[PDB]
Amino acid sequence: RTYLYRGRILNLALEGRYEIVEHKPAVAVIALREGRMLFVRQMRPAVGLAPLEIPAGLIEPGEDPLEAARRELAEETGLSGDLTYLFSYFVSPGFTDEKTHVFLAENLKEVEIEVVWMRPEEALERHQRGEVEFSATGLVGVLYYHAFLR
Amino acid sequence: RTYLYRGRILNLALEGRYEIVEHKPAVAVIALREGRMLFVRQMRPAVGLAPLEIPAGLIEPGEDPLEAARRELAEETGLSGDLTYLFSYFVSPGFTDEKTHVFLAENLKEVEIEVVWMRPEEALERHQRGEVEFSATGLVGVLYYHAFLR
Ligand SMILES: [Zn+2]
Ligand SMILES: [Zn+2]
Repeated sequence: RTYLYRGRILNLALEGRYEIVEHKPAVAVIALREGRMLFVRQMRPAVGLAPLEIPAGLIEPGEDPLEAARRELAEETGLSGDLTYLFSYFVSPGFTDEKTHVFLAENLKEVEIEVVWMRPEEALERHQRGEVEFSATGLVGVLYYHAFLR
Repeated sequence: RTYLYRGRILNLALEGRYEIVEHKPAVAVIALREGRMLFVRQMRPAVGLAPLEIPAGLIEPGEDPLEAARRELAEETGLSGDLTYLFSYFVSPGFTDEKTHVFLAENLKEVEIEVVWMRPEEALERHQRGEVEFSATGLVGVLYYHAFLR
């Protein structure tokens, strides 16, 4: 376990042959209101475009997943709600340890980059047409809706 | 765009303030047979455990997504089938450009690490019980099944 770089949101290490990127865990929030899912978009320099995502962010020190979810929902959309843990996933276990905890948000109330309310069916249609790209969180949100929220 | 490392499956660069990990695009294959989904597990040093995933891999030079999907299905499970493109997603746009192309595989036939045939309902139940972890591809497979394959 030799480190080649220790940055702000990630560290680059090596375990003999495997290249490993240590990354802070994250959260994502699925929220549906009047048939529209709460998507967000922001410039993502790593990909050069703004994919359709859902409120999400890194868990801060001292924070647990639930608290981070509450914070990201409020900071990115100015909303609060009743949160329920759904499931988790490793974004790409072949090279990074980033783990994402997904929550469902209900009974949204306004308490205070781009907020994109859109029907999941439309988000899927646009993607299939090549009009918009998805982040893992965005796709998970869309599939979750089609599977359990209709 | 300054590079700090150029490795085998990834490069670590910087765009002023943003730390960016360039990564080859990948593919994942969703396959259902007699109610069981085709999951695979392998030791993942980056996470220290073996999450439930679906056949997947990096696209090789000269290969397009469809061809890579065919290859990974055959190399990891020894199967071939009729493939259909479903959708794509960026695993974690906040720091990497890894894009995953997801395919559906039907009419599987045997042509030649661990193959785990399991009902998606059971995979979800086990995860909720904390018995197994999911990779993004595994979760996408499970949600896709619940949404469109029942
Ligand atoms: Zn944030
Ligand atoms: Zn492979």
